[PDB]
Amino acid sequence: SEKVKVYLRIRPFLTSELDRQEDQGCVCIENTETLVLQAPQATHKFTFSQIFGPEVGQVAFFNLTMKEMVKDVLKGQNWLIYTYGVTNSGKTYTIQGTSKDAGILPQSLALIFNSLIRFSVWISFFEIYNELLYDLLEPPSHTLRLCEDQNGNPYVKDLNWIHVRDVEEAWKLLKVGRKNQSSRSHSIFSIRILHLQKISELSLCDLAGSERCKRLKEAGNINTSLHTLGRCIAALRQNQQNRSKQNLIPFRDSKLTRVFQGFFTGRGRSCMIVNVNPCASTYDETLHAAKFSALA
Amino acid sequence: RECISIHVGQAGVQIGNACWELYCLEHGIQPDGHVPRAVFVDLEPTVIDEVRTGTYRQLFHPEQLITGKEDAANNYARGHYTIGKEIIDLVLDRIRKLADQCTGLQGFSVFHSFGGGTGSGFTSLLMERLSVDYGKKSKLEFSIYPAPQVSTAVVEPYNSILTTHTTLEHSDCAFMVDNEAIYDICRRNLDIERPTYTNLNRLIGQIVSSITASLRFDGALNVDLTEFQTNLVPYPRGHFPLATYAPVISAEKAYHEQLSVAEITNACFEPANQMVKCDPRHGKYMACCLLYRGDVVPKDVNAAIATIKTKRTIQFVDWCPTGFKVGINYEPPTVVPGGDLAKVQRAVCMLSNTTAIAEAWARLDHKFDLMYAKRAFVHWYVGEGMEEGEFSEAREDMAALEKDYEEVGVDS
Amino acid sequence: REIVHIQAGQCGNQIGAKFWEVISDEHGIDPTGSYHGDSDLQLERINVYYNEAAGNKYVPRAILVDLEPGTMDSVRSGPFGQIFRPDNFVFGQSGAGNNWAKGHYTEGAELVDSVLDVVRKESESCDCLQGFQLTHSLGGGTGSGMGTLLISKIREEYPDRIMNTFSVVPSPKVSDTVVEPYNATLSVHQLVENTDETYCIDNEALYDICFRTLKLTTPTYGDLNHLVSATMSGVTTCLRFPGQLNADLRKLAVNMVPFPRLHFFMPGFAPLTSRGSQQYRALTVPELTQQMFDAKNMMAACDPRHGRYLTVAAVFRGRMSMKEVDEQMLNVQNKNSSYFVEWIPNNVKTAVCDIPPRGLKMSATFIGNSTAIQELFKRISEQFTAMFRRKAFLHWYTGEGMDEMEFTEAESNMNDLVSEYQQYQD
Ligand SMILES: CC(=O)O[C@H]1C(=O)[C@@]2(C)[C@H]([C@H](OC(=O)c3ccccc3)[C@]3(O)C[C@H](OC(=O)[C@H](O)[C@@H](NC(=O)c4ccccc4)c4ccccc4)C(C)=C1C3(C)C)[C@]1(OC(C)=O)CO[C@@H]1C[C@@H]2O
Ligand SMILES: Nc1nc2c(ncn2[C@@H]2O[C@H](COP(=O)(O)OP(=O)(O)OP(=O)(O)O)[C@@H](O)[C@H]2O)c(=O)[nH]1
Ligand SMILES: Nc1nc2c(ncn2[C@@H]2O[C@H](COP(=O)(O)OP(=O)(O)O)[C@@H](O)[C@H]2O)c(=O)[nH]1
Ligand SMILES: [Mg+2]
Repeated sequence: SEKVKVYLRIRPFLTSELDRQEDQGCVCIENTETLVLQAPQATHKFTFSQIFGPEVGQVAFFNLTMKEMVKDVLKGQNWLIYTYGVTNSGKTYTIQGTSKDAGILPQSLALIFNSLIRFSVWISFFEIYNELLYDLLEPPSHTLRLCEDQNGNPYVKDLNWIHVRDVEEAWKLLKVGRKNQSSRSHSIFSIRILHLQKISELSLCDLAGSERCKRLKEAGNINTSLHTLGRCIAALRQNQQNRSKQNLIPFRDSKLTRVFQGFFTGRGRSCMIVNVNPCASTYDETLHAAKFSALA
Repeated sequence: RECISIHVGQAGVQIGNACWELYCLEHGIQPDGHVPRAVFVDLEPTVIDEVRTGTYRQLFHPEQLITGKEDAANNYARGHYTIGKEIIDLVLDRIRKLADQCTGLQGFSVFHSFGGGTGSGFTSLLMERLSVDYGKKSKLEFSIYPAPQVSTAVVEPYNSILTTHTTLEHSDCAFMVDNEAIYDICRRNLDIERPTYTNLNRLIGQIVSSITASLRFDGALNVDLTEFQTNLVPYPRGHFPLATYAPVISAEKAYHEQLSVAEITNACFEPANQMVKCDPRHGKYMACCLLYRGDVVPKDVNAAIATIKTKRTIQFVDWCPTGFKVGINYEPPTVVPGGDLAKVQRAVCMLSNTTAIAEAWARLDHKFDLMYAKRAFVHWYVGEGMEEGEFSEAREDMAALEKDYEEVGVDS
Repeated sequence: REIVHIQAGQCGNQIGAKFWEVISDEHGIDPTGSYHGDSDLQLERINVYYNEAAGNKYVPRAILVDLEPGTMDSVRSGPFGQIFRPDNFVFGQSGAGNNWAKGHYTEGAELVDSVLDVVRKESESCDCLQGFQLTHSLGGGTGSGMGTLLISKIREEYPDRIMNTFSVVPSPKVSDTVVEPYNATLSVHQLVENTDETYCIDNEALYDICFRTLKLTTPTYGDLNHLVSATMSGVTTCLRFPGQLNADLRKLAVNMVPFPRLHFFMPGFAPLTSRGSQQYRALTVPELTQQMFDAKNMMAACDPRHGRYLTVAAVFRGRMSMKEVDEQMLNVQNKNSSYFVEWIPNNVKTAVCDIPPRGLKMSATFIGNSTAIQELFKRISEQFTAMFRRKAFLHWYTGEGMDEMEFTEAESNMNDLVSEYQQYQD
């Protein structure tokens, strides 16, 4: 199979960034594969699959991997998209996008409906808080359990089932879900394309950026789920590096990893997208964001 | 002049209890005396409660005894970010209040261990803040060094690395003593196979009394805390000197207290008596402070040092011509009546910094990296709000010190 | 540092009855009396398990949960059954049938509601709550079944606090219940996903210890539970008293589990001698380690010699020097390095308390996490599948309320745990 492919996204040069402090050339762009770090001095080399921004917008970023991803999912393949970023990194612009410039989500929806007898689109949206998941497919007012199928992979039980006939319906789904959202929590948006005369799942993951700052053990708990996920990627990275490895995957460690296990244990391509700021002061932020993806 | 001590951690309180006992005892002050210029902080109520019900119970005040009746643990992360940043506000207030009462304090005397949770995390943020508010003060710490083999915790080196990574920039001089070496001295010289924790602490207290208490007293050649770091630390990084004593003879088996200055001093240049596991394998002496307390003749000291200088066996640093700080006091080394120390009329306190510390760091760092390689109990730190980045940055900083020390000496 | 004890199931209640009969002597508390302790040190730590109220009547925080009224009734009519408050008596006169699904999905589910209320009431006492203690058997309706739902809600309510569970492992040679493996597989599933600390106590190993190391002709159930209770006190209670190196549940767990896969611990006891001829007073220091790290001293059926010592927590209780303790432990790790894990510098976390179990001079409690414990799971796994493939008494679970796939859910998890262990063993 393919390796977890990590793409780095550099927020387009914002006024607020340069106004905050001397952005200058903290993050340098030396080819699309690697990035040079000159953080005002700190030296580091960032190796990724493909780097986008600050020149490259969202559309160009989507057209690259996501455009193909949608087509693959429509075929019946399983695909998972990972979106990470801390405060002001510009995650909202990259994932959701703006009003004029649609992000990956709205643009993906356009391609989903473009493929359009057995064609049922099931979209679910749930967020995780304190190791407990809550179905955002609707509700403002309020146990969810992962059971494992004969296939081996676990499924989320008690999830809502809504059909998405129009693109605007899918958009409205997220809007409502986002309203009842718990810097806190991980929400997953799953778009299933069920085509019949076939199961495919396209899931988006909004990951919280981690915190060492001052409910019990909220930051530490979510920080753990962040590290467990990373360890899982690392295990696979070295697994594909060598001919074979024991590969003890920490899926059981966190509730999120078990949902992810369905895709991660099965056949499917993974897309790791980390969006950071090119600012110098945000070096500590970007550093932790880069450490999540890992070095080669 | 005055120096407020900050004893932190179970071992810190235990050592402080023995240290303060000798302090008041050698001053002829009863348990029901004067006002102690020190504070005790920990995360286990039982540790502090022991002092509130033990010896010198009414010698201390409840204001200088913080009780964290929540959790203690043995991990840096917990005792720093989770519950560590809980009582830090109150603790900082207490020391600042005392600093306002004192008359021109020189600095603070830190007392803790590199291992544990409270003695690692708390100290790290405590000194961090203290160096921000009182940066124009002398930062002298007595960090108890974990044994090379005899570790008390599985995550012992997992905490020490982090402690010596952050406090390294917020410290001036860290006097390190090896716990395992204490057993060595007690077995080789004292010839005792029953060294209780109190005995280990009493030996260190004997040193502290000669480093602060007696040194702060009027002598023939006074030495301030400022003079200490000015000669002990030739670099900005917080160097770790060794605490070596001279009269380590027993008060029962051996009886030859009538040792000349040339003998007692020569006893502080042997691995059998160094109070640390940093054997003189390749440790070049860059700075050596010799504090003599008791009946000491100026010329005898000068002759003793010269004798060692021309010995050639003890190699010094190339850029270090005369790295010997002389200190001569008058009051003899006071010893506990019911102890194991012979009690002499003169004592020598050898405080030297060499390249031998590199070997110690190399071992501790290696032990940490081996555990970090397999992740280990890292999950017990992550849940406390600590990220992998912190551990890695600590490892990198430690590696810098490993190279740094080997760059100080070794090469000419 | 307050801790609350909860007993689930018939076996759990029986073991607890013994625990609160031994710990009472540890603190010197009369059945319906006050502090009659010899010394005064015991009074300075009574708030750990006992709760203040009347003053003279020190009540122990031990909630009794069982679907069998007869079990709780016999305890409440015992020599130490009157010390329990009616509030802690969470009885449920329902189907006490030996079935996991029964004590979890049907009868257990409805009784849990009341348990949750009582546990909350006891958790909001004073000082600071450390964790919870649970005693249950992996082969009972309320034991394995209710014990599961109990810990599930407990960890969900207070995930900040620890969970010290005592799991009674079914005897490999001769089990008690026929549906024991079925219940055990289901209990271990939630155990590894809820509790953080769990000790393995074997039924047959208990007999062996009292037969070979001790001179007991007929090891009655009360006698068996006595030994276990006298061991657990040296873990929790003993780590609450002042000593050379004071430890605690956090200090233990955070220095015993290298991975968040629960990791079961195997208990043991060094001073395991008879009152007669074995009174040799051979308890200087080497004898303690000699018996502590003994294959026939393990409270579990599995021997650590066949596996590797991942982490060992040695808690000593008595006046002894740090030199004789730590130095002896080093010798053990160096001599038995073949199975002491080479990826860890020190695997033995030492702890020395200054308080023996009353009528004793020197004592040391053994708690070791070894990969050899996988043989235990392998045994249950083999027993399970053997009857699972034929669906022996599966109908008993489906009759109450259980998923056909639920059976595999627990099996796959238990099997995956064995894998994790073995990977690190080699
Ligand atoms: C005259 C004398 O010294 O008698 C000893 C004695 O003969 C021996 C054999 C005791 C005895 O223990 C047993 O025979 C035993 C019976 C059932 C299950 C397990 C053990 C003793 O009964 C047990 C008793 O233990 C205690 O007092 C501890 O405090 C212990 N207490 C209990 O278990 C307990 C028993 C009844 C009621 C309440 C508490 C303890 C241990 C750990 C943590 C907390 C408490 C002791 C020293 C003795 C007797 C009385 C004969 C031994 O056991 C213990 C736990 O100490 C068995 O091997 C040891 C060695 C002892 O020397
Ligand atoms: N010399 C000496 N060493 C001690 C003493 N007490 C403990 N130590 C050593 O210091 C380390 C123990 O630290 P702990 O007691 O576990 O922990 P702590 O540093 O007090 O803080 P916590 O982990 O949060 O309890 C071990 O390496 C012991 O060998 C003592 O009284 N004297
Ligand atoms: N050590 C020990 N085991 C017990 C006791 N009572 C039952 N057991 C064990 O527990 C298992 C039976 O479960 P049981 O306790 O009857 O379940 P429940 O009562 O329905 O929850 C068997 O393996 C027994 O050996 C006891 O008092 N002590
Ligand atoms: Mg402590």
